[PDB]
Amino acid sequence: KVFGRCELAAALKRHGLDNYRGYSLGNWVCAAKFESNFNTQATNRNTDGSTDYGIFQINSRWWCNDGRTPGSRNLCNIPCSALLSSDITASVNCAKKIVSDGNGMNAWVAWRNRCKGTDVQAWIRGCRL
Repeated sequence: KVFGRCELAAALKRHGLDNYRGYSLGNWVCAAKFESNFNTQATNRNTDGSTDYGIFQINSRWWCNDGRTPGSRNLCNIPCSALLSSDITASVNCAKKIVSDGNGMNAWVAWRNRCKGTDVQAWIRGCRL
């Protein structure tokens, strides 16, 4: 499913992401925009052979099992395909674990390079929340 900007913002808010670990809603919406363009079905293969899945492009090396990433860890205890569902609950629950990992949102390279330090509030501007 390809989410609309305000639609996603509202879904994330409902799932408790607004200010989770100190990160305002605009940060999560900005990260989703640049990581997957709001597409739940987005996947991208990495050079090390692992693959990124879903709206938040969660990596198979540590977070989910895809059955093809040798020696990976599956910290979120889910098959990576669950991360591509139109229901974002799995992606959200796993993102919460990742952001709590100590590195915060820097875990997402697109957030670090394109969202960090920018007017992220602009991403929820105009939305009925």
